[PDB]
Amino acid sequence: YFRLKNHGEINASLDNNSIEIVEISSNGAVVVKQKTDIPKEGVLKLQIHNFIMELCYEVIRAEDNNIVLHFTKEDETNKLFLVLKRLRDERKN
Ligand SMILES: [Cl-]
Repeated sequence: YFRLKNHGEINASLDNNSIEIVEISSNGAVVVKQKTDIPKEGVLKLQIHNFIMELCYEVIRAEDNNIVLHFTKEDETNKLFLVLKRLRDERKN
């Protein structure tokens, strides 16, 4: 697979509260820790250009101020994969 650095095409929120995403793959993401300690398990809302979805996630590693999320549902990671593959091709121009 592959990871993508966020160049601002990617916005995310948890329980309608926005979070900073800095890297993403079909199987997970690296996000920045905020004041509100985010749930160990939950639903992340992802927006990429005109595409919006929700992904079940869990926190699997906390590294300094970054949090590593794992997306737990295969069918949801399959959908995400295709969106990321589109976004990656767009950067290729
Ligand atoms: Cl909801």
